[PDB]
Amino acid sequence: IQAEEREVSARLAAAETALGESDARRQTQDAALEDNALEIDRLRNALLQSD
Amino acid sequence: IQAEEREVSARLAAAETALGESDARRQTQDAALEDNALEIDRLRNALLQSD
Amino acid sequence: TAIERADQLAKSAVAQEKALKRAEERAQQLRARLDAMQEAQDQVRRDSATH
Amino acid sequence: TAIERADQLAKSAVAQEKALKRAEERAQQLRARLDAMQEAQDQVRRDSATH
Repeated sequence: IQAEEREVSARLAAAETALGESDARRQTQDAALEDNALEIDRLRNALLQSD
Repeated sequence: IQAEEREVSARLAAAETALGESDARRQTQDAALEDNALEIDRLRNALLQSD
Repeated sequence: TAIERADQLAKSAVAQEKALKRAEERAQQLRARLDAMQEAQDQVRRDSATH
Repeated sequence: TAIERADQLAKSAVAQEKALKRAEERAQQLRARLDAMQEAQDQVRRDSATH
């Protein structure tokens, strides 16, 4: 049972690393996607005026 | 050790849930960001031509 | 703009549908595990009657 | 027609947001039921030990 506990804690450690990495990457691309939304709004407006 | 095994197994199971959910939204966020990047490029071309 | 919003929102709806399908499948797994556990409780009840 | 269809999919997206919430609480509840039968099995195990 000690060995099995070791294995389960190892799986838990790997999962906790991947979760943190996913959350960080998610935050970066989330900010980027919000900025992308704003920029596309700007380009649509410039298309408004020039058209 | 049995009790510690139970609690670790439970909270690892929750961690697996969260990592699956986060992986799915990894996919959706990155695909949507790529689509909006394509839109950025296409509006670049459109506004260039119009101006 | 309305077409852009409608397209991205339909994409989000498809993602949400996929997420609920995943959640329902894994909840089904939880239910099946609970049911097997209950059957085990039944057999142990028979053992207790024998004692 | 675009505005109408976008509004319809907005309502559907809100609906599946509610459905995901519901399935989440119900999965949490049935997980609690797994837990409850787990303590039930612990008690019944010590009962069989005494017998």
